[PDB]
Amino acid sequence: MAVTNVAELNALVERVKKAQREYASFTQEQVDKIFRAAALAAADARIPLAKMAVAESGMGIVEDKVIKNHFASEYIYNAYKDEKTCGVLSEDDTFGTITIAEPIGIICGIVPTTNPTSTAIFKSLISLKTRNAIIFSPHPRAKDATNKAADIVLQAAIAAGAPKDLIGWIDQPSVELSNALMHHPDINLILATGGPGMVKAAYSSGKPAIGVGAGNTPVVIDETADIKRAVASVLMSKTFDNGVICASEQSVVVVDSVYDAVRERFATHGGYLLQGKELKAVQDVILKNGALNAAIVGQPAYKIAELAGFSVPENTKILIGEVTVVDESEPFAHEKLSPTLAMYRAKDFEDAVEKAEKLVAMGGIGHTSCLYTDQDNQPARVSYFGQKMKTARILINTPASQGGIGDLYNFKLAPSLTLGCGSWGGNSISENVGPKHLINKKTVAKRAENMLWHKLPKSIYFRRGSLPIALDEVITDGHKRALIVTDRFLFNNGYADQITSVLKAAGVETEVFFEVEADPTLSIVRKGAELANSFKPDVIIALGGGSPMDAAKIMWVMYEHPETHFEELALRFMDIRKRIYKFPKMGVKAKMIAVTTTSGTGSEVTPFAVVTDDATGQKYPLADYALTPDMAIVDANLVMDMPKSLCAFGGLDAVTHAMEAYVSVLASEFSDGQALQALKLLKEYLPASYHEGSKNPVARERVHSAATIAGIAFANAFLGVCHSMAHKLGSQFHIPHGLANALLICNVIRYNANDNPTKQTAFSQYDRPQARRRYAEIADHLGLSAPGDRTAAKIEKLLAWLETLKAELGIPKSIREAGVQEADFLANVDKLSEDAFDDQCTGANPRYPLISELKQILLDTYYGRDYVE
Amino acid sequence: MAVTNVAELNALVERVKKAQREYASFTQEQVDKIFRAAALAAADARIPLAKMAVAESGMGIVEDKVIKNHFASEYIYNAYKDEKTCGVLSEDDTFGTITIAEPIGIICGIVPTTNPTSTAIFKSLISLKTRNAIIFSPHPRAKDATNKAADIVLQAAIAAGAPKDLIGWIDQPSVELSNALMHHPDINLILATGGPGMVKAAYSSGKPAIGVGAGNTPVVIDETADIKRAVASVLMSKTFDNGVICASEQSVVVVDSVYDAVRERFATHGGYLLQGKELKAVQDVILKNGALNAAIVGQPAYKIAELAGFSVPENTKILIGEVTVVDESEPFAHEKLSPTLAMYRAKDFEDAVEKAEKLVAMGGIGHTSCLYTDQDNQPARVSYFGQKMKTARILINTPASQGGIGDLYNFKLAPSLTLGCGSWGGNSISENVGPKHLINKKTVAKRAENMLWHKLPKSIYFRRGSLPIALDEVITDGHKRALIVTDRFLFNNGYADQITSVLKAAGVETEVFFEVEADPTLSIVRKGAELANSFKPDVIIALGGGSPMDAAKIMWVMYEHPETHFEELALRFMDIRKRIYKFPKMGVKAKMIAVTTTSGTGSEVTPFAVVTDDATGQKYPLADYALTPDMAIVDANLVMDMPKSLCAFGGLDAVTHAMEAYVSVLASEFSDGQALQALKLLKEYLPASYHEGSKNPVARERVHSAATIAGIAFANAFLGVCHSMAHKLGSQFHIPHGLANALLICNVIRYNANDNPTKQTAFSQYDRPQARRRYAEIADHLGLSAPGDRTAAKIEKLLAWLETLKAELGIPKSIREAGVQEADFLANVDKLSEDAFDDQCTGANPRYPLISELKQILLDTYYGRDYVE
Ligand SMILES: NC(=O)c1ccc[n+]([C@@H]2O[C@H](COP(=O)([O-])OP(=O)(O)OC[C@H]3O[C@@H](n4cnc5c(N)ncnc54)[C@H](O)[C@@H]3O)[C@@H](O)[C@H]2O)c1
Ligand SMILES: NC(=O)c1ccc[n+]([C@@H]2O[C@H](COP(=O)([O-])OP(=O)(O)OC[C@H]3O[C@@H](n4cnc5c(N)ncnc54)[C@H](O)[C@@H]3O)[C@@H](O)[C@H]2O)c1
Ligand SMILES: NC(=O)c1ccc[n+]([C@@H]2O[C@H](COP(=O)([O-])OP(=O)(O)OC[C@H]3O[C@@H](n4cnc5c(N)ncnc54)[C@H](O)[C@@H]3O)[C@@H](O)[C@H]2O)c1
Ligand SMILES: NC(=O)c1ccc[n+]([C@@H]2O[C@H](COP(=O)([O-])OP(=O)(O)OC[C@H]3O[C@@H](n4cnc5c(N)ncnc54)[C@H](O)[C@@H]3O)[C@@H](O)[C@H]2O)c1
Ligand SMILES: [Fe+3]
Ligand SMILES: [Fe+3]
Repeated sequence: MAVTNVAELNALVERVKKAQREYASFTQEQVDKIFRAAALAAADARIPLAKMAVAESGMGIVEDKVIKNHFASEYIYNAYKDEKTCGVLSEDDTFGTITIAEPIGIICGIVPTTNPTSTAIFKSLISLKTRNAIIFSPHPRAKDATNKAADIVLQAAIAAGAPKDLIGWIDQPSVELSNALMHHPDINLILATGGPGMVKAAYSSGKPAIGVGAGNTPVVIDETADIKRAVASVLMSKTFDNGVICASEQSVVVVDSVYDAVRERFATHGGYLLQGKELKAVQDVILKNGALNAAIVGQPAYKIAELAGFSVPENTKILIGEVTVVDESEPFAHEKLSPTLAMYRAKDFEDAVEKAEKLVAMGGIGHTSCLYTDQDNQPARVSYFGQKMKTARILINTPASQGGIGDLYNFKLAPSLTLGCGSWGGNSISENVGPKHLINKKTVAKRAENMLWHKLPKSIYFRRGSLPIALDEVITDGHKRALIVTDRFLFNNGYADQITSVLKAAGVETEVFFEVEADPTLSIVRKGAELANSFKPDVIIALGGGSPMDAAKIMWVMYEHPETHFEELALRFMDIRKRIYKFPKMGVKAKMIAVTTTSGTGSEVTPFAVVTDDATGQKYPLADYALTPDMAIVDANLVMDMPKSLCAFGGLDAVTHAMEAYVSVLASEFSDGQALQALKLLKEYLPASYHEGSKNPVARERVHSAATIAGIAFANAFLGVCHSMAHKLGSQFHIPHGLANALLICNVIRYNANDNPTKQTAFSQYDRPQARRRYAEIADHLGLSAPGDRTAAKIEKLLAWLETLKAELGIPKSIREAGVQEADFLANVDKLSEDAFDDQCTGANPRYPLISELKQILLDTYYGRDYVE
Repeated sequence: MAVTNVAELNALVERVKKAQREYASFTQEQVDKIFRAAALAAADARIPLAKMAVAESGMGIVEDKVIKNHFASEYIYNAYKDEKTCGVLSEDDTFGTITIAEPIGIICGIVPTTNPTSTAIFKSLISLKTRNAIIFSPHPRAKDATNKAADIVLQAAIAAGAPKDLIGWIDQPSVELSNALMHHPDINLILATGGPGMVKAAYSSGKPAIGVGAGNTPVVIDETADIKRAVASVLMSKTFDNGVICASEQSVVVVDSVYDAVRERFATHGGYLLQGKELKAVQDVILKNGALNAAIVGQPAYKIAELAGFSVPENTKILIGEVTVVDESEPFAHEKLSPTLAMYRAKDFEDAVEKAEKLVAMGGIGHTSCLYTDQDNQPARVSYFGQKMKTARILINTPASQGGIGDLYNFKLAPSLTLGCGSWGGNSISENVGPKHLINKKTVAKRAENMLWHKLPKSIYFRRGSLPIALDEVITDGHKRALIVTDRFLFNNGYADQITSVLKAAGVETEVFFEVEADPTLSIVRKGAELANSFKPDVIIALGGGSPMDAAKIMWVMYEHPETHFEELALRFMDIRKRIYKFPKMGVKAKMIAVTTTSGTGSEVTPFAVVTDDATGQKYPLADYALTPDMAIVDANLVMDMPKSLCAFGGLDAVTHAMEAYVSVLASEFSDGQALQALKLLKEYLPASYHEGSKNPVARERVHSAATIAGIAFANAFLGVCHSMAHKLGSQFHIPHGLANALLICNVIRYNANDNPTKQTAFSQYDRPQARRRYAEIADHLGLSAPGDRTAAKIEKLLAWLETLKAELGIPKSIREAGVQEADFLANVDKLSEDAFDDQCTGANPRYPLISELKQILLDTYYGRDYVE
């Protein structure tokens, strides 16, 4: 039963550990009942413990401890009784979160002599609500009391449905014993108290800790304060337990304006101002051996002077010494737990808090500070006192001894002894301790599918003869200044009068910018914003496709936000809503209506805008749904006179826009029927549009509509990896986009079409690799294989249809065959296989390629081979 | 610039410390901008660091680190960018709370080799948002990378409005150096990572810590799971960085129902089942010297077998060994950071989680666990997996490697590396680390006045001839069974037919209980509830006063809640809403209409109900507003035949009911005008009612109304200390209440009437002692002293009026004169001076008496003296 040896300890802990494991399986009602019985047993025993605390400690006063043994039970209960601390605290079912709050284990309670019983009723009683255990290592001066404070708690818990040794205490303490308890393995936490050396040794143990320092507690009394209650509260805080209590106001800092008044008001109401010889004698007994006399602590005032060598009335509550030094040389400013007090003299407020912060900074860093002022009309002072004072508790118009243990003067403050002083003091709690610190929360995280979107430009218009019907719809009914962006071949050949012809004839002012060439550079973009910033357009228009529709919707940026650094605008990301350079909201200065005369790109719908740096020459595909065209237009009358090449490269980038959008990882049921309806039109009408041309406008139109439909697909289901390398392959060699996508898709399919790949994209919605299947759902949709095929022929037949399609469009079989030299390829292939993996298009490819696996399907194309793996 | 010495460290830290102090004074915009620049600089450098991390670490794979260096910047930013962490977080102005969130200081970042760069971009970047600093102590294998990961962060912050050495790193690390950094004083925290030994030495330093262990991560696959994604996600988690990443699924636990299926599905998709000789050879290289081979970590699978002595395809993602042992003897179950994996065989779910909990309990206690099942239709399994598994993260249908660092598969989970494992593991964080852990919150607590009340029984009726008018008002219009409580003198003398006369004549069933005598005991109460529980009344009535009206409203308790233990019902409290035994809501079975024939008590309004234990004989005044009479009645026709004594003792307890209610600490402006209007009527009409009696019914009525008015006062403004001793003085000697209150009030006034008292009640509303003034506002209200008196004569004149009043009512001058013997007083005076301080009435007396100060004004009354102090 008794504990004065190191083995008795190692036995106790075990018969305790085994209580917890039996106590942890308890419910809320089975412990809500243990919590009351232990709190009553502690309240009804408020007087005796307070007697047993003075007989043994030699300090304190009875009637002021009784407020503590009682506060530590009633004011603890009213607060932590309804705190759900057993199981599920919260359950957000929209998400998949649940907080379950298992306990922590067992604890070591390091008790002081200052508050031996309250600090025990407080920990004992709070460690039962969290379904924990605890073991006390008390102070020799108060071992009999704080251990009689737990038996009065335990013997009332076991009587309420608890085990019989859940709690434990050391009877004959030491260092060899505590240091053997704090370092015990079956312990799981340390709940300490007692100032420096204590916390310096709690954390240093090896276990966690909620140790708690302590020290000075400056209090400031400004001109705009109620010097009456400022003083009573100063005395009601020192004399309370004779200041032995922590946080008590060891030092006031008054401003000259009201010093004399305060000086007297302290005198009349039991204040002896240490004027001369008395003072020195008093600041000589305080500090013994660099520390405060361990015999003066908690003792009444008149009992101070006797040790000093003088005498004062027995009714004196306090001993005040008017001083100026605010450093360590003055022992009259350290953490004297006596009723003594230091009275400083300051010019104004700012001069005080500068002085307070200086003497909290010496012994009481982080603990608490106080202020007395107009709590309602001087909120800036407050704001200036909280932002300047490095204390975890700033107590405005409250006494510290009864506001730091806070449920009396202020609510919303966690009632507690064991007041955290923040890392400033050497403890990482920063708050009044409670049961939510003795607790191991834990979070079950159900798989949540990542949110998706089908976002387009409103006002898509599509048929032959749709320009004037559209401009005169939403543009002219509205804006007044336009900026048509296009290329020369369209400005020269009357593709841009057909649009000004309509704006003119109404009130509008046009200005065309036609210095855009294939693969636009950032130099052309600036030059376009440099113009937009002069013409100040109310709207922006973009013709052709790709180069214009990619230079314009970015010129739309530099016009509304010229501070945009392309280096940050083209930063590769991992998710498009968790973007690190969130695009600015740009639809205010001007809109970005878009027209297209080129089939494939589909840029008229999608956020993508491919441009190159003009310094490194790397195409930086940059993406955000803020640069959607805002009323795209797609008229098939601007395509019927296209050459045979641009038709192929276009309609053949659209194929690889849907192919790697039906198979992508962001694919959905919204973007999977459009991709197919595109891929089914590019099969019935694409060859015709190449051979026949304008002679079959029915086909030249569908292809134009399809290539846009893919946009609806790959605007939401981003591209795959064929573009991540086609952008680089089409830059280091100036190969066109569509021609590059054609020389890879018949070797990229068979890359992604492995159900046992080396990697995978880590997308929640992506259960497992479906690409091999997601590619056969294509063939069966086109009509390649009806009868019961292996799912591997449906692919061979998909490729075959491509090699057949790439044949009857003049597409070469390889790059070598496309105007590239093995000497210039092998050299800068490792460079653009890395710069491909670092593209934003590849973050959606189902297989998450390895640099060592793009290089291979990048050589196998130069030599017209097949990636076999 | 460089750091390979212990002094270079002590210099670095200083030029860092001085950055913080300059960085702490920064605003939100001045740091919201530092946070971006550092996150971009880290994202754009996602590839190289991943290269620099493999060249130097020898482990990992490039394309999987890049997801980390990028997650640690983008997914960190999107989450902690809007987190207010600079100043005021919250401001509840109704209360007086403000959370200001000063920073913590500077930090030591202990980095592993597993995640050298991400763990640096994560800490570096999160320590800038909290306006902190940090210093890294990296792993020798990865010193060049994680230090190149901070310069890429710092040099981008200083370029955004920051100092030039805010961050720091060690180039040539050691133990002598870290151990000298962790123990450095100017440090304020430790942000560690690296498993056991690390955290065992972080906390052991002397500073706080958020160190983070690590270990096994069981994953359970039940019958009702999607074995397809269960597997892909198992591989997508191991092969990811080659399992080197923490939290990865080191062990699966499948149930027989689907084991064979899972066994194959693992095989087809890159799973080599270690069947025979291969297995042993494989579980022989894992653990070297009791620990795992530090060369196998992060290495690919096929590179495992080579060390084992066999070979497998290069495309194998994983190495699986079907085993049964679940203890330490099997090294195939420890925290192997390799792509290896253990496959266990279980009968059913419960048999698995019992097995998982056993192998998390060995090396990975607290870190995280996983489960694959129907996340929607099997919520009990979930509930059973979270309540049973001691892990801070339970991952349902998510892969661990990409769900523990959680913003991808589940949201609402704090994205973080540095995953806390809870005290189970040896760290008191219990949660994924973030910036709110690197932060010192602090709470300004403005003085809030404690809420008060003016709560009475509705339906107070008062005039001559008010019984029948009242009973036939709300009782008969309603209830049907009554229980009149009274004493014999009223039952005998027809005071109780006057009330049944009216109930009868209507449909009601009466039963009278008249075994109540003065100073009722708990035996009489039970005997009354023992009756009420038989008659089952719909209403309760109480006549006379005190004894009945105090035994009935408690018999009202035992009737509606017979489980009430008087020991808890009479427990002294510190506040009446923070009560530790909250009374039950008792107005459902029966009401408690009350009548009174005795003036003083005023119990017909107030919650008080004085009764004695009958064992110790101590009057336990118990109080709660739940036992208010619910339609009190006060008719003056039941008093006009009272004797001369009861008139005095009554009207003279009412005096001390208002006197110590206008001066009390809970006094308010609601209860201060009633107290006076009582105290002004007991002065004009009390003497008359004594001498004349029924001959002056005008006076006999007012006194009856006044004595009730005081009830309105001291029901809300509790009594003082005259009752806390009159209850004991009237019990140890059976002196009547009013006679005791009269022999003390003319010595208690001059007790509370000291403006420099020894103590004070600690009530916020009580600025300072006003009693000396609050007693003179009385005299001036009665008419004792009009002309400009000293405020000390107004008291002498108040007392004089009392000694004069106590004279013309036959009240003796002292107790000695009242039938008490010095031999029996001096003996049991120390006993009832303590049992007075332990009364609930004294908790409202302005002076908070000392036991040594009640004894004195308790002897000074025996000898008819004056308390002088
Ligand atoms: N912040 C609070 O809530 C609070 C409450 C009470 C007291 N205090 C502070 O406590 C201090 C006074 O308490 P004291 O009078 O107990 O001084 P103290 O705490 O030095 O007394 C020593 C206590 O700490 C233990 N202790 C000391 N050094 C130790 C070590 N190296 N290893 C293990 N245990 C060790 C002893 O066993 C004993 O319990 C004052 O500074 C006061 O402000 C603070
Ligand atoms: N997601 C996207 O939005 C996305 C994806 C990939 C590539 N791109 C961009 O698309 C570009 C492709 O360029 P494109 O194929 O869009 O058009 P393009 O701008 O390459 O035009 C190429 C040539 O075709 C000419 N041309 C355009 N329309 C014509 C017409 N109707 N009649 C005759 N000649 C015409 C142009 O004048 C130019 O000389 C790529 O280079 C890249 O910048 C965008
Ligand atoms: N939970 C997480 O956030 C997380 C993430 C990744 C890895 N991990 C864990 O980290 C560990 C990785 O292995 P490691 O690379 O940590 O090897 P290791 O465990 O030897 O780490 C040693 C580290 O300890 C540091 N150190 C400083 N003072 C020390 C002292 N007094 N004693 C010992 N070490 C001291 C060294 O500088 C070195 O960096 C594994 O346990 C892994 O699970 C955890
Ligand atoms: N809850 C409160 O409001 C409150 C406050 C202070 C004290 N008290 C308690 O009230 C009790 C006092 O009871 P009381 O003194 O009010 O009366 P009492 O209950 O002592 O009994 C008074 C006696 O006087 C006689 N009596 C009563 N009414 C009479 C009448 N109308 N005519 C003739 N004789 C009559 C009866 O014999 C009766 O027993 C004490 O226990 C005291 O502690 C209550
Ligand atoms: Fe394309
Ligand atoms: Fe009374």
